Amino acid sequence: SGVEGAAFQSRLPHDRMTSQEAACFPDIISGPQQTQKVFLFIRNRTLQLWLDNPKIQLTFEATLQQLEAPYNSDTVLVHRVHSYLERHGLINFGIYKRIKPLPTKKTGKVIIIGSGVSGLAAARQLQSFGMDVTLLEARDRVGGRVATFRKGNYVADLGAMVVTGLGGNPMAVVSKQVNMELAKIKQKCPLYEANGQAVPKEKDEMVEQEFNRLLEATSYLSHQLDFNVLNNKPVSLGQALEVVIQLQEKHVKDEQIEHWKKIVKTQEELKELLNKMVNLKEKIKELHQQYKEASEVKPPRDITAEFLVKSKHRDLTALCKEYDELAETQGKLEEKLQELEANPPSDVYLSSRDRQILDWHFANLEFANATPLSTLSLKHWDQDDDFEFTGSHLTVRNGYSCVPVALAEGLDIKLNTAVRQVRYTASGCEVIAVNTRSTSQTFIYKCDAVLCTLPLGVLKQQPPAVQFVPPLPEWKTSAVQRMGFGNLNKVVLCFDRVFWDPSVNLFGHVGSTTASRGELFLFWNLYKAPILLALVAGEAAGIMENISDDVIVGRCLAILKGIFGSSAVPQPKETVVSRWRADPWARGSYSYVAAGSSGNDYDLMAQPITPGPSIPGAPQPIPRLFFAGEHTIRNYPATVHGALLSGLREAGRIADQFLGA
Amino acid sequence: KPPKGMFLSQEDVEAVSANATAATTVLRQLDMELVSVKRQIQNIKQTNSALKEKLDGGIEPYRLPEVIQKCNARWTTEEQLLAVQAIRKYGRDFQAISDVIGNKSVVQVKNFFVNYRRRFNIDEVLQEWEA
Ligand SMILES: Cc1cc2nc3c(=O)[nH]c(=O)nc-3n(C[C@H](O)[C@H](O)[C@H](O)COP(=O)(O)OP(=O)(O)OC[C@H]3O[C@@H](n4cnc5c(N)ncnc54)[C@H](O)[C@@H]3O)c2cc1C
Ligand SMILES: Cc1ccc(-c2ncc(OCC3CCNCC3)cc2-c2ccc(C#N)cc2)cc1
Repeated sequence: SGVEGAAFQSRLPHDRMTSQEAACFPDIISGPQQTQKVFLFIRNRTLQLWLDNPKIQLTFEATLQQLEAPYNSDTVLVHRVHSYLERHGLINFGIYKRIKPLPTKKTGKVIIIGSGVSGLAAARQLQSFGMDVTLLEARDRVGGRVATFRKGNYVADLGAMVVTGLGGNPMAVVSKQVNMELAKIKQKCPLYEANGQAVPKEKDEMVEQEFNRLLEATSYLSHQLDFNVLNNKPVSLGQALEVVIQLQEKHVKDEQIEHWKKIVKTQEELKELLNKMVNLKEKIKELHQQYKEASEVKPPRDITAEFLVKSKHRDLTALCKEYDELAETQGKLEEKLQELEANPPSDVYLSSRDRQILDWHFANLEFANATPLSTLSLKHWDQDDDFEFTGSHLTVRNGYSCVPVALAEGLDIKLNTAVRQVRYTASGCEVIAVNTRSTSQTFIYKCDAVLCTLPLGVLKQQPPAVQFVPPLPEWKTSAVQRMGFGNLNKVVLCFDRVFWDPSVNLFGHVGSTTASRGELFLFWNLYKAPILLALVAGEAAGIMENISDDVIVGRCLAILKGIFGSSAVPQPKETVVSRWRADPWARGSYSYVAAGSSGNDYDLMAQPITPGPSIPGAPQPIPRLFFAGEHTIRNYPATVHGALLSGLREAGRIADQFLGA
Repeated sequence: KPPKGMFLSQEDVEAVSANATAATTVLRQLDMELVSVKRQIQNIKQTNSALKEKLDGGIEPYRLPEVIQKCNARWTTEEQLLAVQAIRKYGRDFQAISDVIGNKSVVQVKNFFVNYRRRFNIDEVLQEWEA
């Protein structure tokens, strides 16, 4: 349906009110089931009208005229719903034309640290809501971890690059507003081993499926066998995979021992049979000689002598019958041995060539999770997976910077302003910052409220890059230490001519050792001008940063020349190498559910901080220090959309505080 | 509920994770158990290969030709005397005795038992067999 789809695109159940809706409409959720449906239809239909055209502000007046009877009869109900959606950023968010020009009477002062997407989105909302908002950005540009390299015809994102489906993604709304150009990714990914020859089909698939099996194996290991703690430390996805593999190697050896033990069992029966036949043959040989001697007492003989011949003859053919039976038994034993000698179970679980291609799939996983698998929480690493968007993953062909730039239009941003100290008290807040170009120039910003979108890497820093006065409470810092902030990097290679396969967007480089598996493991074609990106993941990420650009581009051209031939790989006209862990305004790439952590930690991060009373005995102050950013959104971490949502969230929360709901 | 061809017993997991060096000890132990089974095979193959060489020749130099004798119901003084000696040697074995005489069915022989029981001291003869 279309009304139902609007709910799904708003990441909302269509036939049920949410906890957040319960909070604002508790008369209705505790009320009769009929009014619940009316509420629900108004909510879904308002979402639909906004979604059906996100380039214009959807006003309450507009919404009411568009409702049919009887839903437009309780106008106060419609008005509550419309304001609810507006406040929480479900409608009229991103970049739209305003019908009502913004009122000049601004209320409240908010200082926003960082103009990443989380910071930018919050700012735009707070401005929409009529507050005074100023952003402080340490870098000389907007966008934070969304960072597009541009030089001549060449365009290539050093930061975010993928929209992980449009079904339920707010970036689907944004992209209608910003008219950015999205493009699908062809799934075919030929892997070339270090020799530069490709991996044949039989083996690429045999291993990818084995990799997928080993994953599910750890999940069973996790959920069904309660194997989440080992020697008082939390088990990691890495250790689980290692244990799973060892168990497959164990079981392969088990099958061999069972199989060769069927052979000794049968050979030993044969040994006993042969012994019976050899002792029977000697007994027969002796008996025949006796019959021969008795048979040569030529007649006429008396009856005992006749008995002896006839007797021996009987005894002899009896034993020959026994022997013939034993040798028919020997036939059917000797062929059971030819049977087992021809169905020997699998020789090895994985070969060194195999285990290397396996390592490639691990690197691929290490890449999209931006951390070594030894660090992912076995129990909780995939928890954000229940909220995958639907539809194809897309890339931004024209450069993802188009979004944060468009978002910054009309906002008051102070670039080259590194915050050093955040002071929050009962009466308000002071943010101290310096000019990054000239750190002797000091700036004091007084404000009602501070919204912090500092990267989790930055909060993690020791010694601190930003000091909080007073210090963040333990429950917040401890979550900061617990969570994982990871790392990936790219090498942009700009050539003048395409030498790769144009109908192929991905191909891989298989590392020769488990350790080197993340080192330049994937090559990515996706832009109009001839550009290959080269990805670095896992334990390789951190190590590659202490290597010079020229050497890295050497390792790249070396790998490529192995695949396409020395005669076909020209020198790049322009190159760029990201080093995200060393970027002091990032201190890594994005968060990851570290072992020993959980998604509850992501919630702790979003909890605002409330100072204590200036004067003692004074009423409970209001919260003053707020937090957004991809590390603050449980169900959608480590993405642009998660950041955007987190900013939308805090803006709603701050407005509810300082303007009233 | 493990995936197909994955092998994950609660027992084996604890046996591999109980110790820092446990998995390599579990796996190298199985290795040194498979090596000893394989040489046990080799030993038996060669012991057997030696026995098969002794059986070269079958029993064919020793099989007699199978004479058929049309069964007759008339008991000769000769055939009677064979029957006693057959009882002396073979006991209650009606098949063997039928074979030794050559022309008396198993039934005729069992009949011979009670028929001539009194006259040939067939009770006494069966006692002598049990020596
Ligand atoms: C290499 C890479 C690739 C990615 N690819 C994708 C992708 O394909 N798809 C996806 O959905 N997500 C992707 N992400 C994640 C996504 O880019 C981030 O989660 C999100 O964009 C971060 O936004 P944020 O607003 O929370 O923080 P940031 O954008 O990091 O913004 C925080 C801002 O604070 C500034 N700052 C730091 N210290 C100070 C200070 N002392 N004073 C003032 N300002 C300061 C920083 O300079 C920055 O502008 C990627 C991330 C990385 C690193
Ligand atoms: C060819 C290809 C395409 C898509 C992905 C991918 N899929 C999914 C993703 O989910 C986000 C994760 C956040 C952490 N918890 C798990 C989900 C991210 C990524 C991704 C994309 C680009 C970059 C870069 N540079 C890094 C990661 C990778 C490779």
